[PDB]
Amino acid sequence: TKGPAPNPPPILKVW
Amino acid sequence: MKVPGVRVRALYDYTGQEADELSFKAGEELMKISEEDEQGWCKGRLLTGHVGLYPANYVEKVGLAAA
Repeated sequence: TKGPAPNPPPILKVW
Repeated sequence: MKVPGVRVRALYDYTGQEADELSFKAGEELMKISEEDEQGWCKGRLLTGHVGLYPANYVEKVGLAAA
């Protein structure tokens, strides 16, 4: 990729 | 018409990872124009015409229901 993203996402998934 | 803008909205307020990435606000709308990368990076255009990469992992569609 271009650069190492802020990934993984912060929240809003597992509920 | 082969790849129209894909309307997505950010779930949080983040501003890229470097100076070559886009900046969005929580609830702001952006139009992706390119595909996703292995890092979940997506290239798109803001409604102001700004270009860059945006973290795909921080946004979701705001088009229609999931079905």
